[PDB]
Amino acid sequence: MTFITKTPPAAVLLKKAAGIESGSGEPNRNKVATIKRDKVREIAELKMPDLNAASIEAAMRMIEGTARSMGIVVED
Repeated sequence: MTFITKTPPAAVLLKKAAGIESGSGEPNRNKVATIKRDKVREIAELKMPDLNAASIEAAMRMIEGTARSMGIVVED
């Protein structure tokens, strides 16, 4: 289906928003990669038709469980 269909994982694109692309190793203190909700969901919208979800409730869902099991949070 064109040059796509193999969309990436929401753990590599979501963390992108916040800015945790493996900087190098600076776990000083605090800083838990916070991803606003108006942004995390936005990404789920771009892959909405690539995740096979019927609506955001189905997409943003994988973005909350996928953007949390890694350590990132979400500000509703």
